[PDB]
Amino acid sequence: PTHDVTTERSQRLQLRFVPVDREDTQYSYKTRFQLAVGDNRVLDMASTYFD
Amino acid sequence: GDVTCGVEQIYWSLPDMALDPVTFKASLKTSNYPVVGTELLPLVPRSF
Amino acid sequence: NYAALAPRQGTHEMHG
Repeated sequence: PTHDVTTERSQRLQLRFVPVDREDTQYSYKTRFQLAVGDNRVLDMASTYFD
Repeated sequence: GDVTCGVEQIYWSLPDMALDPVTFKASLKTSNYPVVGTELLPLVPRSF
Repeated sequence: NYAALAPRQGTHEMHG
């Protein structure tokens, strides 16, 4: 198919979100980050592995 | 002379049942939870 | 019609 299948409007395939903030006690490591799902793009969270 | 080094207050905080009050957000710190209520610290200096 | 998106050739998994 060649119609209405690809955005061709300059969006990334892989997105790396640095944590908004991070704290690290001597027992656990906690990170918080805000991920923004574009304006029209959609993802399933089978992706988004923690690196 | 207030021997209690200045009377303080305890911020009662409870993340689950109480809805977040106005202009509070749940942060990462185990202590910086949204505050549900407050009261004076029970350090009453009685004079003899 | 959604045939444009389809390529042109020309969930009960729960147990322990």
